[PDB]
Amino acid sequence: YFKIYSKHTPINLVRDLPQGFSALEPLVDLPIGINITRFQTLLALHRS
Amino acid sequence: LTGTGVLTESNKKFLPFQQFGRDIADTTDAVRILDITPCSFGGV
Ligand SMILES: *[C@@H]1O[C@H](CO)[C@@H](O[C@@H]2O[C@H](CO)[C@@H](O)[C@H](O)[C@H]2NC(C)=O)[C@H](O)[C@H]1NC(C)=O
Repeated sequence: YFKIYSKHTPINLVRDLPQGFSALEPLVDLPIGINITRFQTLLALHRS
Repeated sequence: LTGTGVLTESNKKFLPFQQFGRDIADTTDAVRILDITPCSFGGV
């Protein structure tokens, strides 16, 4: 099972790591069952 | 999950991902929201 747990928060800093404590509710539990060793991050850029 | 007890309207608020709810002693208290309160018993 691949469990993804998610949370959203409004923060008012510029460049820091927010303080405090927040619970992380379960968003989804995909029943996939695959082997994962390496992962990437997907970014959206801008063009003009 | 089988048991014996009284079904009662629950004022507590659950979550969409939560189905069961256990209080202290790890015993069944609420089941999906309905509270489980065992019927009266005691000594004589
Ligand atoms: C997921 O795949 C990786 C391959 O990159 C597995 O890692 C190898 O596992 C074998 C055993 O089957 C070892 O002999 C190799 O030395 C491992 N290589 C590395 C780079 O770690 C990994 O075992 C797989 N995981 C699962 C759960 O199947």
